[PDB]
Amino acid sequence: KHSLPDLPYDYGALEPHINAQIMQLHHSKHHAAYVNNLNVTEEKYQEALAKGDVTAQIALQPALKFNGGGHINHSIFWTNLSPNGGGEPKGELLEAIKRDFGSFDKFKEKLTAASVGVQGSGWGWLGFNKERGHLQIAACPNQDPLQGTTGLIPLLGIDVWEHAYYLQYKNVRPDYLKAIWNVINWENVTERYMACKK
Amino acid sequence: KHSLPDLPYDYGALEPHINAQIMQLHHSKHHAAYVNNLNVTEEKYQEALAKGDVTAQIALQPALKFNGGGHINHSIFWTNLSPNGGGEPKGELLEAIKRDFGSFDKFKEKLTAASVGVQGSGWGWLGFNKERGHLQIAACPNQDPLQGTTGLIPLLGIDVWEHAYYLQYKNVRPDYLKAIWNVINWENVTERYMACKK
Amino acid sequence: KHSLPDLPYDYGALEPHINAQIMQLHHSKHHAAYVNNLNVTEEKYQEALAKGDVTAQIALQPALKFNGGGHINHSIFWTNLSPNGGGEPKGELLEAIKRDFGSFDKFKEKLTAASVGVQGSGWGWLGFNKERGHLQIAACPNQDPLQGTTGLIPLLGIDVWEHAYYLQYKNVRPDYLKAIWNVINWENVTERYMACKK
Amino acid sequence: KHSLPDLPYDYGALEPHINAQIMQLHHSKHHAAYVNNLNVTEEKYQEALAKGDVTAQIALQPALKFNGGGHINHSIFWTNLSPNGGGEPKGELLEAIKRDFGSFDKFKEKLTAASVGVQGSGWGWLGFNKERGHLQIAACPNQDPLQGTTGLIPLLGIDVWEHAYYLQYKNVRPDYLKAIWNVINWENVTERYMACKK
Ligand SMILES: [Mn+2]
Ligand SMILES: [Mn+2]
Ligand SMILES: [Mn+2]
Ligand SMILES: [Mn+2]
Repeated sequence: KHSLPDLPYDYGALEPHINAQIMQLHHSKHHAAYVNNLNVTEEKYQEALAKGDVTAQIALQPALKFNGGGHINHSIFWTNLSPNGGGEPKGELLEAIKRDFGSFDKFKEKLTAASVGVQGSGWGWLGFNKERGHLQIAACPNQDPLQGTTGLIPLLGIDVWEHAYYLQYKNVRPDYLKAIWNVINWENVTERYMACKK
Repeated sequence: KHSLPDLPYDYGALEPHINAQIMQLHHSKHHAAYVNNLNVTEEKYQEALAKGDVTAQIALQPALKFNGGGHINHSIFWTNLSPNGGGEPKGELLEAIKRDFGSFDKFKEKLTAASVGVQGSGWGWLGFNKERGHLQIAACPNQDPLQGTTGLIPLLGIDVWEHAYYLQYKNVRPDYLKAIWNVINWENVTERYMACKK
Repeated sequence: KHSLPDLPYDYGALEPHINAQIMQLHHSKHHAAYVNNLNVTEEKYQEALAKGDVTAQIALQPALKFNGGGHINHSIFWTNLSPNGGGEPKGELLEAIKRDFGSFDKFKEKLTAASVGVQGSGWGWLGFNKERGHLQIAACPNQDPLQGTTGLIPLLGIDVWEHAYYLQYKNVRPDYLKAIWNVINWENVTERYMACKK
Repeated sequence: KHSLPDLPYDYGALEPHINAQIMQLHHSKHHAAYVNNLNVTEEKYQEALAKGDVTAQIALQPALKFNGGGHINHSIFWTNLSPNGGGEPKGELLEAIKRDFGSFDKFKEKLTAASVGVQGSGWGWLGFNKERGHLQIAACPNQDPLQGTTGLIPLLGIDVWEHAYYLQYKNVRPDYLKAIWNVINWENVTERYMACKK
């Protein structure tokens, strides 16, 4: 059984880019629902697997994918954001961005374009293609995890679900992205790239 | 080139079930963006078709589907809601609900379950299966139109996109559905069933 | 661990509608591969679930769905076909077809149209919608099981995968369907409807 | 209105890797059906677009995608195969394979794995990611074109549809791939890379 990961920072840490209400509602309601439904799906699905009902497993596949992907995506998202984060990434990760996207601003605009291009709910991901050994930009609809679906190891995540920004930015998602670029925890992305690149 | 259909009722007509801010933002921003992107996609796609580029047409298919389905779905949605609407449908449509779902409350709970079951963005639809000649409950993700995709002629539509209810009901979609059941324009659904059943 | 179900009839029973080579290759190779890959996916996926890796489970979901659906679909398919089968279904199932499709020939042409309409690999299904309590015609791509995906309890199945008919009928699938209508085991479909309707 | 492209080589040119029957049936039946259905879909869809029926366009989208993608994919496939082709690619394309996949044999095994991994019908593609400027391996189900869907400009294509190999290799697709590696027209792939890389 999974558990809800506590935020490393208080709800009002992301002022004013993300107001306290959005963080509070997001974490305490949407991620909590994801983890609770994940636990329910896990217990039902495990008893189905023990019974040996393939039809039941295939029926439960969408719910398990949705809840587990939501949990994983939001767990990555919370770590990816810091009150102290933002600005310009440093170290080998910056060089990787330079050699894969030409410049950091080009990476910013490409990730912003990918995030806005998500029709409906979804996620915009910066991930390390380990087999090819280079950074990539992806967009995954709904709560589809990056590593589970595409195989790319996730480094940076942007939640373009409407619950992430509607209470503050209404329909202008580009403003939400421009703001969230100020709270990215580039140190955590550096740790993820170090652990992934290795 | 398509145009944005004006609301038959003012923005504050749906008080208090749907506050004025949600109706105003929805109609003036989301549907306007859908119709504008639909016009852009139509002109680009028509010049591509005249040129005879199948690859360009297949590339433009997702954008055309998204924008056109959004326009159609919201155009149906605005007519489906009335300040005077709500309560209990009358006439042959009520008998059709009785003979297809057992009772009107059973239809209400089935449509509510279908609408809540939409993972992410989507739409919950009551539609007349014309070939089989009976009412059906469907759920279509994102802005997929009912008639275009499933072939069911749409009668009643519920927008479970987060922009439809987040500013008022936050994460509890069931409360949004319970409220929207008070503003359903059953007379327009009766007209749609008469024109469809015929 | 699952096992390959033996055919109730020998390979050459379906002469001349389905030649012995197609039945032999189908059962001994395609279904055997499905069940073997299903066993492998089950063991890998069960150890992943015991470990508690949601990402691994979501990664293994497509393979499990493909193999398990192939196994279930072919297990239903083998029972649905009999050397003695064919002709005109008798009993309450015939009345159900009459009241849901108008006539048996209308059901035949509707199921044939659904089977031919499958773009690529897939399956054409006659299934009892238990909640609505009436027969329905569905088409499921690749090896997607009917009950697992759509919830319809499967009664009759038609494999429109190219391995089912290419060695004999080449590209004309309609001839394959017209032939397979002579070997349908309507008694087994009657048993399935009795067990389902109940 | 599109037309069926004639084969640059006679039907029996690919002996013994691809027998004359497979080439004859493939080109004269499957691709002919694709182009005919593409013409029908184009005329219906163009009159729908002129009428201004978005629902009709969205309904016709799947058929247009299927037929047009089939036509494009098979038109690329016929050029990609030559009686004189096979062996080891020469020139800058070989260096591109070396720098993107490590060695030519690694590219061969990766493309073979991608082609076999296609569950059901599909296509395995070697394509130049123009934005990132490097070669990539992709798999597209059914008749989905590479450039239309993923944006990768197609260079080499492998038809893993069962009509491509079932009459000769039955269920062992790996043998079909090992054989088709002897008839790849690397000169045409070099031309495609030159025109794409530019
Ligand atoms: Mn979220
Ligand atoms: Mn809406
Ligand atoms: Mn089969
Ligand atoms: Mn082909």
